Amino acid sequence: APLQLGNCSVAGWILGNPECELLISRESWSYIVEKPNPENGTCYPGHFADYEELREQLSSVSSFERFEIFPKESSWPNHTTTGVSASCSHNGESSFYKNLLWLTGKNGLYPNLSKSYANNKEKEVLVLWGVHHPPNIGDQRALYHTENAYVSVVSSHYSRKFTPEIAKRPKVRDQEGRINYYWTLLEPGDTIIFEANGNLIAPRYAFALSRG
Amino acid sequence: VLTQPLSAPGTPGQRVTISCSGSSSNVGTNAVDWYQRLPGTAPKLLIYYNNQRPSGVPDRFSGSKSGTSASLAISGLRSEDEADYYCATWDNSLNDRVFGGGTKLTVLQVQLVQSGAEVRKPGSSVKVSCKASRGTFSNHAVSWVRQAPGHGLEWLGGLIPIFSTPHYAQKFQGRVTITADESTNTVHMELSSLRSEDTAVYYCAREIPGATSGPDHFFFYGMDVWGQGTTVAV
Ligand SMILES: *[C@@H]1O[C@H](CO)[C@@H](O)[C@H](O)[C@H]1NC(C)=O
Ligand SMILES: *[C@@H]1O[C@H](CO)[C@@H](O)[C@H](O)[C@H]1NC(C)=O
Ligand SMILES: *[C@H]1O[C@H](CO)[C@@H](O)[C@H](O)[C@H]1NC(C)=O
Repeated sequence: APLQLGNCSVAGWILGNPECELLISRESWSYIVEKPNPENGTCYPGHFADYEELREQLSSVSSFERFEIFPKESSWPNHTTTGVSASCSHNGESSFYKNLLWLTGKNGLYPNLSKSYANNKEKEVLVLWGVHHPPNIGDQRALYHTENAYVSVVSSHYSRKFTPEIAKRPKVRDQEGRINYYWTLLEPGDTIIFEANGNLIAPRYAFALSRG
Repeated sequence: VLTQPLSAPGTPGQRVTISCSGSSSNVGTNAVDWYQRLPGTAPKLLIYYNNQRPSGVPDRFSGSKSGTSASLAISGLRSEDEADYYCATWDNSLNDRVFGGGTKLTVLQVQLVQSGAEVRKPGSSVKVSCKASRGTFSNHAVSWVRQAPGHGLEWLGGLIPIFSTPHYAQKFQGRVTITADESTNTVHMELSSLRSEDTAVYYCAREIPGATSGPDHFFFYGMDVWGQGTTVAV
């Protein structure tokens, strides 16, 4: 039984675009039906890393449940997670991806964070996250209280360190910012570690899955 | 909400300091602004981003912030300093702009043009407009603020310069509509289902952005330029 994504792109649906809780939560599917021009995807402009690969890996799925990998009310006691954006406006009001959280400063501080997750779900777990690129150093200080920031995601197959590139861009959907999106499959048994002192667009929900 | 001492004495020359105490949802984490309001005139931005003076402000005004409490400091205290001082910031959890109750101090370029100072019966609605010149609402948030006579400042809401999306303070959602016609460089506040509770002077103000690329609330770091006010009576 095929999976309709409506007017959404795989990016939007999987990120949790606000115009994307839309839909009939399904547990399994064979192939995926998506418009060539999907209108609601990366509501906040930016590059989705290894997008074509992800669309293949998701093309065929036998089990699929969403679950809250890093719970909003206990994971981030030293960081602000309330921020929302008019770039992700649902029904008129500002909002954000349901599967991510925009961490920003709290009490004038953005403490070094490191939070980890061990896969205990006996299925591959798809983990998504973003990194924010502000267009100037004024924004950078305002959101994260640090001029030089890093994000580091590390598992047994994944190891990358992002530094945000800060400079002028063209406006897409009235935004100068970019968020770059990233994803890794987390094998049952592996542990993924996020470390950052700024710019992390943190995962909130993730997905357990299988492919036949 | 922000607690201010209700009153503050001062004598010329001497240095006086207003204080503003908040929760962490506000003040604690977000930038704090201070406004001064003399009578008849419009409120004036003294300090934004905790400690920044906008141009045209004497070295006499200084601002600081520590933990959950900010402070406005006047050092050479003229007589023309006698006015109401307000204290402002964003509050997460409320997700709104939020004003101090006010302190009365007692002793011993872009332009916005609001229009339509007018009268109305209860139950009706009003549409105030605000036109820009030698400047724009293109890369700036605009705020609407009212003051009921013998009351403090009160944020009705704002316009974020991304898809022209409105943002309505809790107390007002459902009654307020804010819109823009950018061809005419004007912003419009329409308040409906009026009542005497709403008779006030209404103001339109442009916000200094703390960040243009972040969550909405970083657009509102300080109202530096104000309309003239529009009086509305019910
Ligand atoms: C989606 O279809 C087109 C744009 O893709 C648009 O005319 C219409 O309003 C949208 N309707 C849906 C599916 O929400
Ligand atoms: C979804 O499509 C509607 C209609 O075209 C548009 O107004 C809205 O901006 C889109 N969602 C996002 C991500 O902005
Ligand atoms: C910040 O406080 C939280 C409260 O749970 C704590 O878990 C965390 O370790 C603290 N961060 C540090 C140690 O800087």
